[PDB]
Amino acid sequence: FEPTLVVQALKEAVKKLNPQAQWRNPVMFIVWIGSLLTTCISIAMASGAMPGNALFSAAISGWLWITVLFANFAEALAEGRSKAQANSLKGVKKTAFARKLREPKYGAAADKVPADQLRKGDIVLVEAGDIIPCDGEVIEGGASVDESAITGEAAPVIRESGGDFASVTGGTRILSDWLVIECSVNPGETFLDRMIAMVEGAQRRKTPNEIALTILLIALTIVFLLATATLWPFSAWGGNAVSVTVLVALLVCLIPTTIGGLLSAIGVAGMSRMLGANVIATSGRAVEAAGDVDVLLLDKTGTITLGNRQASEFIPAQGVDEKTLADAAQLASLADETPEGRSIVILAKQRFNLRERDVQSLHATFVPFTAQSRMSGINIDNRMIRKGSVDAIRRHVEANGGHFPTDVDQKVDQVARQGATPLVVVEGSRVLGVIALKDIVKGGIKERFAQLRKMGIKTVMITGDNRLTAAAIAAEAGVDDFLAEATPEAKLALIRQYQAEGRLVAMTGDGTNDAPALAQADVAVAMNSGTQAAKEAGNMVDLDSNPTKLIEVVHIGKQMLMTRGSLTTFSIANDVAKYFAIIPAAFAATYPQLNALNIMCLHSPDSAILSAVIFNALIIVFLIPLALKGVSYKPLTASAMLRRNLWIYGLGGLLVPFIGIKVIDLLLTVCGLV
Amino acid sequence: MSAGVITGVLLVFLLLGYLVYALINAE
Amino acid sequence: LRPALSTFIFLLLITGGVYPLLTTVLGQWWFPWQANGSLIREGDTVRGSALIGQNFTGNGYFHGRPSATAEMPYNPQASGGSNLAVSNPELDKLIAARVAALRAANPDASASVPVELVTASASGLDNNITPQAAAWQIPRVAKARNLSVEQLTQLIAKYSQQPLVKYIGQPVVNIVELNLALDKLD
Amino acid sequence: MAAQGFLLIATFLLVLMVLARPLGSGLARLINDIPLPGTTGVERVLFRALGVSDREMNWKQYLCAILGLNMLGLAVLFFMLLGQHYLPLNPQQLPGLSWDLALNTAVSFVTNTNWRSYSGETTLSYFSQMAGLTVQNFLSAASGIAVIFALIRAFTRQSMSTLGNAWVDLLRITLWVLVPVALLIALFFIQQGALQNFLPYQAVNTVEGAQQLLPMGPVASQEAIKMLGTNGGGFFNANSSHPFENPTALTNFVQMLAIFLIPTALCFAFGEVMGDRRQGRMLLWAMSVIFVICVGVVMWAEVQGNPHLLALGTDSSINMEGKESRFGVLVSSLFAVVTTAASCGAVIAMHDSFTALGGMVPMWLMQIGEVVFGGVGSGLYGMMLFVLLAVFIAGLMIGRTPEYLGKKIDVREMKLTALAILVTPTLVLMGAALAMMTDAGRSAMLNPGPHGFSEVLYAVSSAANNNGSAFAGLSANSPFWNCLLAFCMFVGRFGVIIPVMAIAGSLVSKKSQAASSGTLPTHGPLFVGLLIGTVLLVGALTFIPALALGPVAEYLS
Ligand SMILES: CCCCCCCC/C=C/CCCCCCCC(=O)OC[C@H](COP(=O)(O)OCCN)OC(=O)CCCCCCCCCCCCCCC
Ligand SMILES: [K+]
Repeated sequence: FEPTLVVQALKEAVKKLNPQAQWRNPVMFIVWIGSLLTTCISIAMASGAMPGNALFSAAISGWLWITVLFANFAEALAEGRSKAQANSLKGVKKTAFARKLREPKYGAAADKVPADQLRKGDIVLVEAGDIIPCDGEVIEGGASVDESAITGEAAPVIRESGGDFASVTGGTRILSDWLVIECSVNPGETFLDRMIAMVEGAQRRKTPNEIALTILLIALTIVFLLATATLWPFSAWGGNAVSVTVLVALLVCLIPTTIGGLLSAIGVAGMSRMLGANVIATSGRAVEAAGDVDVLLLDKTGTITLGNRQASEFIPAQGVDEKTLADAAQLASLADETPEGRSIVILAKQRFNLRERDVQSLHATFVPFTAQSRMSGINIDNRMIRKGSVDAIRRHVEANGGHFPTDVDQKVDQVARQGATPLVVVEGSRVLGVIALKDIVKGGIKERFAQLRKMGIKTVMITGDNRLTAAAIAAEAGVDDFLAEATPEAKLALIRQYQAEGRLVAMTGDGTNDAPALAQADVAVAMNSGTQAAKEAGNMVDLDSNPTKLIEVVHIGKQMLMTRGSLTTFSIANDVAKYFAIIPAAFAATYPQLNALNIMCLHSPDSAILSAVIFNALIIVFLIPLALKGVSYKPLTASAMLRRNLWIYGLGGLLVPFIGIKVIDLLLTVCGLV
Repeated sequence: MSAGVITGVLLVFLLLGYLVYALINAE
Repeated sequence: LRPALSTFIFLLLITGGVYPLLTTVLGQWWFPWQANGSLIREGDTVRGSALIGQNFTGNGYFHGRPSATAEMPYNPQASGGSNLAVSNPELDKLIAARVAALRAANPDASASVPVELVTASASGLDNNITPQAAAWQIPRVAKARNLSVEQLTQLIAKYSQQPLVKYIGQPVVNIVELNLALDKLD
Repeated sequence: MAAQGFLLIATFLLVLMVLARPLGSGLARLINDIPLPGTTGVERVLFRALGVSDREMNWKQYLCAILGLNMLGLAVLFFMLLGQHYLPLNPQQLPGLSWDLALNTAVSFVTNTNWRSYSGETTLSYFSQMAGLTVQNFLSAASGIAVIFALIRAFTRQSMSTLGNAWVDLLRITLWVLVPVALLIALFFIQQGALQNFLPYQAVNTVEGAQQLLPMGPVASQEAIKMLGTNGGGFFNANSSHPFENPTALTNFVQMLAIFLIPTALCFAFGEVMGDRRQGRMLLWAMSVIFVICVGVVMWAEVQGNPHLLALGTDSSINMEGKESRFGVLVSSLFAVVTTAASCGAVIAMHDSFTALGGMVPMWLMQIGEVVFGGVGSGLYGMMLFVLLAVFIAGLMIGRTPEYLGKKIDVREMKLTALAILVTPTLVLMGAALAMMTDAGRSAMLNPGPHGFSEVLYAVSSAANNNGSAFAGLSANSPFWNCLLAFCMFVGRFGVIIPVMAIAGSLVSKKSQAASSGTLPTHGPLFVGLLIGTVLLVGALTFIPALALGPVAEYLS
């Protein structure tokens, strides 16, 4: 709403005021043709052959032109903000320079170029520190990239020449290696550019719901065009006919011009606001599908795991003490630099203030976490202390000439009853014990799932564990339906099961393994860390790589729909008060008897209609902030949200026009224009 | 009936034609 | 098309032909008086059904509500109402004329004439007046017919017809049978 | 008084509900296509003999069956009225109705309107009444109920493409539902005092020298069916106030119960068929609250009435100008709101002479779309168009996509709903404009000024909503009014019936998802609120301009 974008959308409105560009909004088109008709009547009055009082019809036609200009302005402003958001996302890519090689082989003098001018035939170098400016193919050498822009988990990946890693994207951040690529004009590796070009042009697909709402507004416009136009025969029978200017004013005022004008601004505002939430929509259809999703398959990992499981119970293999058990578990886990080992050591210190170990116990050989041994430990004593999984520890004690006592396995079965994946510690060749590591929910998610449950969106977990631990975690999180040993085809089967009932399905899945489900899904937030084959499945594309973001995409969906409905009611209701401002002050010369309906005590007929029209235009420009920042809403239950939006905007549409029209009339009288 | 009334009737019918046409389409 | 045509001919028979024939033969089987119009015979002349009322203008005969029928009042061949609205000053002029005539014909009863006698009827063949209105007349009738008040009020009681429940209609005198009973009572 | 008006309303509604729940289950059994308890042998032999069979109909064929039947009814009726001087049962040799009046009466009675510009006792012989008007009363009401049966089956079916066959529904509605209950109400009136005979007009030598000519005819049969089927076309001119059509206060009460017997029974049957009765109750609560507030307004306006009567010298300002005397103002007022709310169209007190405000409310309940307990069948499906509108708005301000009874509502229902809702405002307003411009149109008033225009607006408004009521001063016998009102009634009824069936055809190909925990109940005080609100707001917004120059301007006069 800042000056620059305001003036630019104002000039856009004036340039979109011509008729050939508003066929496509019959409510605004009736306001436009009305405005034209009354300016013609005004000119005729001002110098020519008509009854008289040129001003009042010129002032009515001027304010109707302002109403058209404000509708065009609201839409231009929404689109301007959308373009700003799109160009800012592309400007995340435009923050990068580009080093172009003179000779294609690695090692040469390169010049820095902004990351947009690289075209077909160029051979560019990207070394450690810079951002990859543009796409292309790797021809020589090998680097590790972080895909930071096209991947929000920062996991590294090696990119070598002469292999399957010759597909290079643009905007990401490079690591401490180097890469020689050839810029190409093949299809890119970003789904950003695609929508960026989509919305930047002059096109927008009406969404089903916004076609239904337009069908409603058009029915309202026909009903009121017929009423206000058939006022002319009735009046003309009863006395001196109603003017044509007062009738065009009554027609424009009644017509739902508020939601009429703002409809398109609301659509593009919802898209821009989601874009602000970092997800790249594909079309309004997908946003309103988001608004309708009755189930979202949030996979456990990502949001309900909160990193990795941490210890919960101490289980001794030798009846050992919990203090010495936690001391030996942390001692052995110091060599496990993964988050799991750090969490085990932290929970040990926290549980029994076993905090530090001096250097004298040090001068050891640390066993790092390894895939081949599947065990970590410390060889402080002449025996080897170890820590690993249950299967690898059983296989290594059987390989290390030891044995696992039966009580250890029985307690492991107890941990299996608990639903926690058991970790085992072994000292030398005799097992020391098992520690139960139950995974935590995100901590602040049961409430959001409760709110969704209220709105009517049954969360659904999808995990790879068994149907006992999965139920445990389900109840732990506040989800409804849970799957064990989640296999992609089974995920697709569940998706079609939930679609058959009519319910839409929401989903977050990276990687081609979930591609068919995503395509089958209705709102598929393909995470921006996965393969381009998965992003292209589409219907949504994230950028923060937060699978919880789907929740926000549903808030934005229902915000957009709530805005449409709420303003619709606001406009229909609004007409009730415009009747009391116009009817008794349009017929105050034909039927004197009708002054008693002038309840607002408006000053004079002429002032009454000029004031109703002025309030019509000022409502369309006062409600922009709301039609662009969406209708704030807390997730109350469906009936109570109906009751809140009927109270707020039903009495918006009765009590606000009274104050509106009477204040504009009051202002006009004071200034002395009537 | 008269010049003004015929033009008025014709224009209201034209706008109702256009509106019903919009109500029977997705535009 | 054979379904459509046959369904229509069959419902034409069952409704148009049979159903009136059945209601009409049960009507003349069970209720031969209420069905044939509820005539009040005497000798051989049919002195007006007990339901459609008559135009009474004597001075020893109770007066029903003014008619507004097409020809002469209480003419059951038009049975129109009096669609004169409230705004129409012609209704006020008619009411003024009727009130003046009524007030100047009943000089002992109230000065304020009931509304039933002043106005028209939805049918124009309305036979009845609420016993208040019939009671209003009593002074004049008493005088004209040399009948004391007590027996005339007894007589209005005998021919009044309270409705079933007290609020589905309102009490009702039956002017035709009433006046006939008067003539008998002479 | 009004202490004893509210009793009248309470007893009327209570008795209407007691009588309606049973018959509501009756029509539930018909909608489900299960033989009404006793008639399966008869249904079978009869359908086999006729040619109707088990084969069902998709929306196109159902619609075309009902329209073929109605249009054929129109052809035979127009030809009866246009040649009744060649048909028997002429007690008084009467001429063949002219072309314009024939067309108007025919189109009126085929489309359940029963508008009446003629004078039944001097213009129609018996044969036309007995086997013309009454037969088309039966078939117009059976068509209305066959269309609401199609709609309700559309809501309660899933993934089918057939709305059950139209000839079976017409035959079962007529033979089982209407003919018995109408033969019973007709024997009741023939007791109370109505007349049911074919004697020639009987002479009468009044107790004074004067003489009159009582009419006669088959009046009780046509009464039972003109009420029960919410028609209004009674035999005589002042149809339901003539002492030969509605003789005592008790038959007046049976006629109000009959005027609402089938619309309310349909609401309860609709509640049943869906398995969740609360939908049916919801509908009745909305329609009842509107009707009760309306009857409050009317009873009050009348009991205030014409103040000139109190100044001019009369005894109480009560407005007994039009009204009958066997009925008070309380019962006549309740019958004006009942007759015009339900699209029954049987006036019992000439609606012209109601105090301005007293006449706005019936006139308004007609212009609203005949929603509140509307005509046989027309009530429910017109109400349901407003319910789809309200469901749409609610769904739109809940985030959900619109839903009613589990079936989504996409644009193909929205277009059809907007058009069906449009069909009657557009007719009444365009018609009122045409009448008030053409000279013939406005040379058929009786009262001048505001109320004078009110007559024209109410005549067109009744006709295009299929009401049949009329301000009765408006001389609607001139060929202009016949053709205008004929076209209005025709397009009113059939213009609503075609989109309703398109809606049913498009709602039978969906699948009704279950009721999740986040779908707004369509049953309860807040949705009945939002339904009443949608109906009243749309009606008021559309018609307060037209009504500001008719009744209101007269009231403030
Ligand atoms: C000009 C309009 C202006 C209209 C503005 C007024 C409406 C605002 C209503 C506010 C009520 C505040 C009461 C809050 C405190 C009372 C608490 C209570 O006890 O319940 C209360 C019961 C709940 O029942 P429930 O939901 O099933 O219960 C929870 C189960 N889940 O709501 C009720 O009062 C329902 C009565 C209200 C009916 C409202 C319908 C009017 C809508 C008209 C709008 C037109 C739409 C445009 C059409 C094109
Ligand atoms: K009717």
